[PDB]
Amino acid sequence: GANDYVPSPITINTSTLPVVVIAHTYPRVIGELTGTSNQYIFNGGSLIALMRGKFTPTLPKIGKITYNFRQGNNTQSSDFDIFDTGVPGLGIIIGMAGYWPATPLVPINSSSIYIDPVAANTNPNAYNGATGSFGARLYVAFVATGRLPNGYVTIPTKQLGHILLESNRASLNNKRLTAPVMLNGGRIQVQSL
Ligand SMILES: C[C@@H]1O[C@H](O)[C@@H](O)[C@H](O)[C@@H]1O
Ligand SMILES: [Cl-]
Ligand SMILES: [Cl-]
Ligand SMILES: [Cl-]
Ligand SMILES: [Cl-]
Ligand SMILES: [Cl-]
Ligand SMILES: [Cl-]
Repeated sequence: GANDYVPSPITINTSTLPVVVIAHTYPRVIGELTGTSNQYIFNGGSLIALMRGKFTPTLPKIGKITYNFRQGNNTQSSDFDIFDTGVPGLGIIIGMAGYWPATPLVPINSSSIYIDPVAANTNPNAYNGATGSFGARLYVAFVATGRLPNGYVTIPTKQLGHILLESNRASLNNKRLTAPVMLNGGRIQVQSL
């Protein structure tokens, strides 16, 4: 059908965090995961649409930290909300972007934000150019929020939040399609020298 768009998750992997080699300074970023992308977070309708994605984080917000991702193309630091993994001492920060690399990494630092097009954060009538899918890039860094013991620690799989699909086509907008944004759990290692 014209509006038969379907959601798919976008996921990033804890297992790509390098060994954390250690400072008693909190908060601090202790490494970046490998960024991921999904071109087809929303896909399937037969009629092209102007679309945008609104991201809402749903983990507890501990506080803020200034950071500049080594990945992405931002040249200055921004404020990021630190979200709780649930594991003591460990939080994460999030950036998201449109699928295509020219679009900017958008720091997640408010209760909800448009990740693409970023213009929609100040223009409520702005959408992506018409096409048959909506995708995104996902970036995550781990944050030490307190003292970390030496050795391995397990991070559970966490749902970081969801993307809501919006459109200027009412029938599509009204479906309120949502896609999960996931942190795949895994093992990290701390080496305290
Ligand atoms: C062609 C489509 O362009 C859109 O802007 C993107 O959101 C989709 O991922 C897809 O690449
Ligand atoms: Cl994915
Ligand atoms: Cl990966
Ligand atoms: Cl893809
Ligand atoms: Cl950044
Ligand atoms: Cl969760
Ligand atoms: Cl309409």
